[PDB]
Amino acid sequence: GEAPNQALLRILKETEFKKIKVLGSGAFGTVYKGLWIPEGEKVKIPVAIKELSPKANKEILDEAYVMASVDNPHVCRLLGICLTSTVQLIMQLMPFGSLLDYVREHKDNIGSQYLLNWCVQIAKGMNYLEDRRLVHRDLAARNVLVKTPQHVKITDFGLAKLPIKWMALESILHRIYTHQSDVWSYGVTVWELMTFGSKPYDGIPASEISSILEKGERLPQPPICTIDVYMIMVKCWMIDADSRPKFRELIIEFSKMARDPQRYLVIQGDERMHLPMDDVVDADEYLI
Ligand SMILES: CCC(=O)N1CCC[C@H](n2c(=O)c(-c3cccc(F)c3Cl)c(C)c3cnc(Nc4ccc(N5CCN(C)CC5)c(C)c4)nc32)C1
Repeated sequence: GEAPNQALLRILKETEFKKIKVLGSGAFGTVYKGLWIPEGEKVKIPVAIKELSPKANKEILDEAYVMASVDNPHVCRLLGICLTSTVQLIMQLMPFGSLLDYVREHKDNIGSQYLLNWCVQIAKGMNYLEDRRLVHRDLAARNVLVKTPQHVKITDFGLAKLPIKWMALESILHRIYTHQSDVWSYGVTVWELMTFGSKPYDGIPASEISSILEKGERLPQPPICTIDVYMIMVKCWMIDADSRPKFRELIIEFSKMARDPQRYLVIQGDERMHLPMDDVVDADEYLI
């Protein structure tokens, strides 16, 4: 069969971390901004802690199973798990929150250089998930988190294995999901970034959309987009998925553009923008 999955999963102590503040509250549970101090290691990792029945307990353990199996620069790191009355999941802290909210928050101060690098960074993240035989199944701007304005990570693949508007057509008709089903949602996620956070197909019922794509309609060319960038989103939205590009290729193309950013994204006032307890280390450095 496949190769053995020798991911190590780490059990952490409740005494070993302390929760500063609440990041969010939902039906899943509550997520805390926090710090994690391994016993006698002189390090303080900034973490996000998720805390929340029997079916639910299961859900979080399978999440953990997934996150432990993938560890990478470009996918959020899972530090570990804690076995408590309520099981707690300990992840790397992404200080600036979701790319979707960042991109709406600073639309006026985001240059073309930052955009194209995000497109590259995310493609690299999916190329890794491709290499790991992992189909994300829910790629979207809400599920990218910002470590620094210069570094973004894919996170929240609850649905990952091995949201109609982001889904590939085949996924809508047949509930089929492939890597090429993720390339499509990649295109939608880029379209999200280039329109600076716009809702795709806003004002449209979900039940029409399947027919829309069968007719041949797609999302429009965002203003700031050269036909070079846009031509690429459109290639992700082919009906035949063997004709959509490979994440490896999107890495190469977007990378090319990144070298001459203002040739591919025309943003008004582009070149005039910029973007923003001793023991603390980032989780990316802590692991090795
Ligand atoms: C669309 C994202 C999203 O809204 N939310 C809900 C709340 C946090 C959640 N959140 C995780 O769910 C997860 C996660 C994903 C999958 C499994 C798992 F166990 C976890 Cl822990 C991680 C790793 C995570 C890491 N960093 C962070 N920083 C972070 C979030 C929100 C903010 N805000 C919200 C309100 N503020 C008052 C101002 C701005 C800020 C500044 C930072 N948030 C993380 C996801």
